[PDB]
Amino acid sequence: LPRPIRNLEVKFTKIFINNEWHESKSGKKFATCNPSTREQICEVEEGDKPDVDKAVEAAQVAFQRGSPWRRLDALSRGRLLHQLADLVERDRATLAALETMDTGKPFLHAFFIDLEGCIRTLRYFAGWADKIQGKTIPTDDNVVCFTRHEPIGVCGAITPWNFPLLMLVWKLAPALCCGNTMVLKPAEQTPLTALYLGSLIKEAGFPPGVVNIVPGFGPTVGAAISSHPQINKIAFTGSTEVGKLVKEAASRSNLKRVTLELGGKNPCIVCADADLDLAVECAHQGVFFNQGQCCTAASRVFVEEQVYSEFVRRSVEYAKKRPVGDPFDVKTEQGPQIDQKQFDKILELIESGKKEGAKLECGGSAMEDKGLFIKPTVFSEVTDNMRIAKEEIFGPVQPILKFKSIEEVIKRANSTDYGLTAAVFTKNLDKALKLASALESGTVWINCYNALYAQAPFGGFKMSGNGRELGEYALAEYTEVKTVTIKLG
Amino acid sequence: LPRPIRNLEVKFTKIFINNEWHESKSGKKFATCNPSTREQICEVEEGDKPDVDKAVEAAQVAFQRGSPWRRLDALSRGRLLHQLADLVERDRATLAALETMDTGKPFLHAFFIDLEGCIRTLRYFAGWADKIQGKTIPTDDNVVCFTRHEPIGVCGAITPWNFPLLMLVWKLAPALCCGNTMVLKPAEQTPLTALYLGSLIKEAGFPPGVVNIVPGFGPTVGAAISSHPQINKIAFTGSTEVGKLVKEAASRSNLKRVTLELGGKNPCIVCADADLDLAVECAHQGVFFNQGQCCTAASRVFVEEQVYSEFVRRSVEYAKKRPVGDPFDVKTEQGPQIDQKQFDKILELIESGKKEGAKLECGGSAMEDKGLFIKPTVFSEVTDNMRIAKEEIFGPVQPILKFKSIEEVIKRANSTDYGLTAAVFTKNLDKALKLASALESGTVWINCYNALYAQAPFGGFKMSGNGRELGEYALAEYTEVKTVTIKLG
Amino acid sequence: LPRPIRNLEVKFTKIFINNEWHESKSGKKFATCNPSTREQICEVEEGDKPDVDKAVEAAQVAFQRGSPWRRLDALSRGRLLHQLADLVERDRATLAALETMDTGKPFLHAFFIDLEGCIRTLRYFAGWADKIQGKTIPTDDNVVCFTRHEPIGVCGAITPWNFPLLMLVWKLAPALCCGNTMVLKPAEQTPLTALYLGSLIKEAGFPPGVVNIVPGFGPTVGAAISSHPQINKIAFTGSTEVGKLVKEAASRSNLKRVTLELGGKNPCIVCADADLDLAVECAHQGVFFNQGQCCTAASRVFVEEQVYSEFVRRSVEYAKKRPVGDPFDVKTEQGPQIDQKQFDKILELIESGKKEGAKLECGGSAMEDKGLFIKPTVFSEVTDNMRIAKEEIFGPVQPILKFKSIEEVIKRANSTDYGLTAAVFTKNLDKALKLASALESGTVWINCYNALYAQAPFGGFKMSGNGRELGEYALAEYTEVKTVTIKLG
Amino acid sequence: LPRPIRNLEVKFTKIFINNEWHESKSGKKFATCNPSTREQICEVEEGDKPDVDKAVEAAQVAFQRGSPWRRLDALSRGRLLHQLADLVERDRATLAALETMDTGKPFLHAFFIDLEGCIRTLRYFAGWADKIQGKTIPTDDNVVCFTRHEPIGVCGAITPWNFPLLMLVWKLAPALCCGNTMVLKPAEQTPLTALYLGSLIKEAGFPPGVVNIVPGFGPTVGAAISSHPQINKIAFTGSTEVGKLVKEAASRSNLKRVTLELGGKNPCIVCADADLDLAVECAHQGVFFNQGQCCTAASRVFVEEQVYSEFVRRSVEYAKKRPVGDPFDVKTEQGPQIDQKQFDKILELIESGKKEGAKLECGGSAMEDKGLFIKPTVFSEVTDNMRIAKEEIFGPVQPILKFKSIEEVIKRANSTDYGLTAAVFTKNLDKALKLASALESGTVWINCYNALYAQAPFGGFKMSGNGRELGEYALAEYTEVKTVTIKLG
Repeated sequence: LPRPIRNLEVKFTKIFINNEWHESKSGKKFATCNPSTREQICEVEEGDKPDVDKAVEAAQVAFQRGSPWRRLDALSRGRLLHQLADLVERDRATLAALETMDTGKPFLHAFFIDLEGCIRTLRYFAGWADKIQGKTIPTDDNVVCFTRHEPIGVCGAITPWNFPLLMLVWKLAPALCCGNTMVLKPAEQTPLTALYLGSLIKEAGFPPGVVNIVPGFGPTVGAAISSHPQINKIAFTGSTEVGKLVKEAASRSNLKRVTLELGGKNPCIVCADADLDLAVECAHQGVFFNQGQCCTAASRVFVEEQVYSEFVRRSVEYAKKRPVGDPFDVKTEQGPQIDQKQFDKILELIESGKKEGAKLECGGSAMEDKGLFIKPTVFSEVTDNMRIAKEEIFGPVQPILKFKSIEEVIKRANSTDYGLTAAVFTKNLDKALKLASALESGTVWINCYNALYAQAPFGGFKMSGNGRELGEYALAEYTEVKTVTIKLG
Repeated sequence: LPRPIRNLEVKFTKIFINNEWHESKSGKKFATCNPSTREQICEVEEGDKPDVDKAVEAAQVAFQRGSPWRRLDALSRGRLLHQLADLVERDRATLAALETMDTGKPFLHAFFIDLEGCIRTLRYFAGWADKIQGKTIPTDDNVVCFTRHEPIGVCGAITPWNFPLLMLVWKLAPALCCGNTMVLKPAEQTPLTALYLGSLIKEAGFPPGVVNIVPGFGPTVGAAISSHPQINKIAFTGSTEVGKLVKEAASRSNLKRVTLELGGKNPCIVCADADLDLAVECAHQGVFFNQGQCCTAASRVFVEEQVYSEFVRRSVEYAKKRPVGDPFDVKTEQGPQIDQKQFDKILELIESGKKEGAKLECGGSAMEDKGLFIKPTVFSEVTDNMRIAKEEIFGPVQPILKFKSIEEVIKRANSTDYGLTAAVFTKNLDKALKLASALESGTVWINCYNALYAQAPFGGFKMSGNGRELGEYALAEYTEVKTVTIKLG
Repeated sequence: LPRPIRNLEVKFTKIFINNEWHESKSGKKFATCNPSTREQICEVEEGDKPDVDKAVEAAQVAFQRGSPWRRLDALSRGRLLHQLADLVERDRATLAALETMDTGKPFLHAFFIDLEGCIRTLRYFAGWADKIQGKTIPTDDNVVCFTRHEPIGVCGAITPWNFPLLMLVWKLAPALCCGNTMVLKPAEQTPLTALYLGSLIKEAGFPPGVVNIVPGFGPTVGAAISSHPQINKIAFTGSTEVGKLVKEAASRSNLKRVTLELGGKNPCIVCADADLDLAVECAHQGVFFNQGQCCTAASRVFVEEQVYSEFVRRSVEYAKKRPVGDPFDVKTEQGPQIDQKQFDKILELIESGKKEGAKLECGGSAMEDKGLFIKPTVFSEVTDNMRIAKEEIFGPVQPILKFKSIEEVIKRANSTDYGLTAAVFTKNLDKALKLASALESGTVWINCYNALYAQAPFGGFKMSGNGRELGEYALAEYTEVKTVTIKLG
Repeated sequence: LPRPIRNLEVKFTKIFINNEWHESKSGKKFATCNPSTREQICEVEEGDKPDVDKAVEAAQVAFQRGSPWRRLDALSRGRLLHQLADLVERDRATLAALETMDTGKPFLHAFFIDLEGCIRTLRYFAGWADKIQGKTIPTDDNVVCFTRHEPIGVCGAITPWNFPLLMLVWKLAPALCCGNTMVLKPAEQTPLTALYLGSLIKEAGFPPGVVNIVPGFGPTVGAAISSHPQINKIAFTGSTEVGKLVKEAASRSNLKRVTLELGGKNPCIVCADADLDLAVECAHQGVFFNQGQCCTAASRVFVEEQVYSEFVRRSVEYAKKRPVGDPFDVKTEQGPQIDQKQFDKILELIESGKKEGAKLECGGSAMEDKGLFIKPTVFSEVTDNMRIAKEEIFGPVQPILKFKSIEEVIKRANSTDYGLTAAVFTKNLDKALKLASALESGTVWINCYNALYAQAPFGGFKMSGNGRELGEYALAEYTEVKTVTIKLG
């Protein structure tokens, strides 16, 4: 375990364009606060449309034919991405501390989970750079026909506050491996790790203008990126409602391509033949990981009647033993919620569950009347039409529902507008495969939870998103297909 | 050569749902009129929102787990598509005669071009049904990870008036081969071939609800398909303006996936070392084919200064010998235009050319007041800022521009918001390949024009579209990726 | 069920070259006998090296550049293969009767299994013809690099006596879909279905010389094909010992590519948590199908101790109820063995099992002292070092062995030089996947047996073969990779 | 430019097994001598059958299930290969000096050509380790079918004397990236770089037994690897005659898979429209690079009659200015030949040219009696039936043949039993593509020669080899396909 850097001085708080640090055009700044100490960390430069316009023009010049970045051979782009992963591993403790200060997640979780995900994602996509291949297509005796997988051009990345550096790297790694240029917008709540990564990008040797970063707000920077007529592609992670606004702005303007990684109403199904202890620990971590602030969070834990009561009992014991406190402390498993708006919203849904009919098995209130901490809550006797079972909580609350048959639980799990992830716990080959096939979800985990790999694609069915991130499938979002058809005389 | 059908009577004019013919729920009907004889062929049922709701419900029931369509093995869906291709070959003359009566295009063009493409596309995708493969991904020693390429669900298709049946087949062939269900809306101007196809779909053996057809108007039937909360995917062929409305409505409702095939400002590049007779004849067919009413139409012909005057001279001669007239008449190379609007805008573009400084070389006015036909027009001394070189003409007007260097023509060719097709004419290996890689177009033809194959993908860069039709790439538009991760004890 | 054609007159008994029927150069003929009636069916022309030489020269001329077959577009080759599958389906009853007369397999098994396999294999590979694609490879800014998947050229096919038409089609379908020419040698024991297929090949429209067939013996025709300096590839199905001779002759001569589908010592593992009735019926059909004359035949049935005794009892009941008789009779499940050499060899191994220590549970002798029929035999108490558990029987004998643990049964199943197929029967997800991974076998079936698909590759690990048949993997055996690298100046 | 090492002492001369250095079991040793100074560098341990048996056993234990190598995750094998590439870059000067002392090739050629290829190949295949994906195949509603691309097992590698370390890396990089274990045998003439690599393999962290190195002779160590019953795959680079012995021995023992990279009779085709200075300089490097001792050497230079005399004139001038001499000397373009045999056969081929009717234009004899060097020779008026145009020279002799038509030169170029590489020089798009598709060669270079990439496959058609090295195609040689079919109840 590394030593927690309790007091770190922030060095990077400016707009990053053409490998230079700039003040905002207006002079405006915004504060970034620590959700644990409830104190301001620093002020970051606040961008607007004029700053986005300078960042898009920087990215266009870097992408123009004959530019140093365009004439670089495929293996050199991979080398640059490996050089960046080395720099991320060198400054791993500085980066994880910035993530903890901005988000409130435990320092050890950001070090061993978020930063490991970033390094792995960068190394996997560095290896694809010289392996992006098109096809040679058989047609007629006198025709030569082939496809090229060309870069799209300028890519915009809009990232969320829960996993700020990870969600940025998920977009940056395949975009740069494909030979594109970028304009990044970190979340208004969490800009520090993105700005740190900027210095490492300059240090790794990327030509100026290949990566540009403009901190600021959704209605200003976000809207300017979504509607820009010179951005060819946008990747967005966040809520379904904001995702819809991004896609509409993209259509209305220049029909730029749009990847969306949105929310879900994720089911977690526990069969009567499951290894109950495994199912209890996995459903527990699936709900409470990152203070329940995960897109993959189990929002509906369906448990077969034969094991329901024991499942509830063993889950309650886990929830009471979960250490909540200072994220810079080695024993901490749960930090504070991101902000007052999220904290009050979780408590509003917890109160709703009480007056709807659920059985509060433990938790149900704040830890102390001073911080943003919520005690791990477990609700039993939860039904399909209750608010705690219908709405995305984004907090530490485990709603446990009951089911009798597989055909029934399939219908109940698929009755949502969402389809991000699903998890199934059973020892029976036929049940597991029937459920893997019939669940309308982008990822189905069997006898595990949150099992993510740089090489396995991730994304949603229905209103949980469009397109995929990770794996070879992420390259299709960052390339344009060109068919060359030559007729011989 | 086949004989055209004299008094072919239309038999299918109703709404097609669950393999049955229905009258519109409002009782309303609309007229389909022969553009050549200017007389009404018949009255087709006019659908609206409640007919679309009835078709989507029928498609959802056909897509349910355990339905005859879903439980069919992969090779049987291919067998059905081969059975449909056989019926389209048997009734080839009936379908081509319906297409001539609706669009006014020459009978031999619809028989040997449109119907040939329909048959080749159906046969090509019939072969993909048992070859849609996902991946097995290596991760860790104790994990089994894989992807499934599942059907998306209910697909809506919205097609244009210029190639009614072919544009319909381009969407229907990969959708059915991937195991989806469909709700089709033919253009209001040309609904007869789509309705005839419905009878063939029933005869071929497709289960009820797999293909549903709802004739009607854009603001009514089209809008209802775009906004439908139970349609998972939509494919649209038409204009950039209508494509933007379709994509905006899709994002506003349920984030359904959208493929778009739109227009372009397609350049032709003729180098000094081209086979000048090949380039003249290909650029001629590129500008004047189907009365210039084709998404692949060349709207800018760039010619190197060394061959400029001779290219203009031979193009003027070639355009004068072109036979325009009666569609059913064997000798006809160009039937009539589609409508009054755009006909006026073409003559207004022609007048704009004369006033902006271009040299009218031939044509430049209407033919003979008993049908909307334009005389093949050729403009020389054309420059980039002129209207005839900036707007999408959609008529028989050939603007010939001059260029000196390859670097200059690449920049002028790509100075557009569009990028559907491009054509290069040169006998030089390095020039051909430098232009193929530098042109920002979905398709680059070398020493040919309109060379399309069911096996080569087709689609636009920038504002010319999203996604691809044809080839193995069409399958990505009709499938959803599911990752299944299994952790072993 | 079709009507069994009890008395059929054979029409095709000659050498097929350039779509013409020829007598052998020497004048020699060989007899083909019915293993049921023990009477001669007819005399077939007997080829030698001079006949093979004329067949290879016919195949070379058909393959030369500019030949009708080489200039045919990809989709036309697929069309030809579909035309052949239609002709095979038309003459399905004639073909299945010829297979029964030559092999002794039940007419219903040849109609519904062998002939269905042929038709399916032909239709699947007809669909690959226009989908054989190479790659476009990213290298340097100034280099264009791509691969072509070219046909190999003249292909030799040497087929066995157990599934004569099926094993021929497994080789012919991908070879012709890839654009190759062929020289076929059916087994000396079973030439009639191959010669029938020749007439259908001429009838389907294949140019002369694309498929050539030379009946005869292994040391004459087989050796001439293996060593021919103008044959580029050979595919062989048969014994490991003859497979080794084929591969050596291929190396010694011109280094032609060689696919080998050889024998196996196939394990069939039955766990204590298996659905015992399913495991009993699958192991039964796996052993006794085609009179035990299958390359996929279970030679070692390992059963966990908890269910051993019941497994033995239920298996014995199946073996006693199995109908043995005239293959042209609707109730027959088991015909005669192929010949006297095979029949005496099976009885020699059955006697060996008696004097080695096995418990003869049923069967053990011929049905009548007049025919080639052997009564279904089941041996219990079989151990690893017994002859009935070590050697390939190729007859109706079920050796049932016992195991205690999974780690033990993995070591015992993998202790062979072979690795064709394996089958596992369990309801536990982890056991099934651990066994699928750790068994060194080309195909692992879980809760099924003999589940073959045109789209799933088949072949052996270790001494069970080289290369694969079926699926997309079969195309790699029938194409040569060419890299084209172009440097731009 | 780097400085050559003056008195570099060799440190690694023993047998490498289980990450340890061993003396040969017989105690025997053999001498490695510098071909330039003609003095003994050192005495390397001489292995035989019992040392090969000890290396195969160590490789089998490293390949067992549960071994540290097998249980490593896919990304960690790539990490190890990147670690090895870093050590090869660090010790680049030591490795290139060892290669110069063993082969006599110029120090700057081994530093910037051989060592560069080794580093690029290792880095390329390090990126494939987590991207080797099998397929999920669609079959029936109730079946789950998939393929796994598993490692083959123990791989033997047998390399030549001309590019010792590079040919070793071409086999080692994909074998280790696929998870195999290896037994290597460097050429008897050049074993020092292979032994040095072994120390780097231990330093990099590869578990013991993963790579084992056994120096020795062909008839002893090579024969034992070819016939070993526990080696699953062998890769061989060398002559067609030795390759046939290796493949015959492999088939005779256990049917181990064999990749072969052999010689060729590589043509150069120069069209009348070529850039004549480019073609002269490329055909010169193609004939005289590495003293003509390269598998890619041009052995037939076909020139169109229109440029024939001028091509011969400029080639004669170019060959006269070529600097031959001391390898460590910066100015040297061509060091000495390898051995006494072949040196005599080259002068005998040269004399055969004069007597058969060819015109000796320059060179044609030895240089200066104190080393085996030949003066760059050029023959004009060469015809197909002549010895200088039929035999593989393997020396600095340029035979220039004349041609009139493209159809004629295609036939003359392909009238060989070989087909490794071909090179075409033309500025014409149609000629370049017609020749690329009609030449029967594994690689067709256009307007370049020796343009190799770790990402483009390389190998021969006909008797030039079996299988491919480099690119994604190399992975098929180092994996075995397993189909897993699961039928659901």
